[PDB]
Amino acid sequence: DEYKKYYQQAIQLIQQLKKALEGNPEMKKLADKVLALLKQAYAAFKAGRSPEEIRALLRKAIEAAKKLAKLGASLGGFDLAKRIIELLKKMYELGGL
Repeated sequence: DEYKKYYQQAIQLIQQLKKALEGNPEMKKLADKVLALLKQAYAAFKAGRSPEEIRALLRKAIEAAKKLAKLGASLGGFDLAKRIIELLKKMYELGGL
């Protein structure tokens, strides 16, 4: 189950990243947004939706994670955000099943 593996890995990285964002509200909001879209994408995947629907949710997640990583380049958290982006892109490729 490739999608599940990357999903669970991304969930743990997001939760770990959130721990380091206590006084950074914009980053916290973006991390919460990435988490919400990641869950919606996995729900669409489990429900048998179109590759387009799954990838739209993952694309929105990737764009939010890129904004998070840019903030993390200045304030900390970049390496975790960068790995989250890479995991989202791996799930994006699997959406075409």
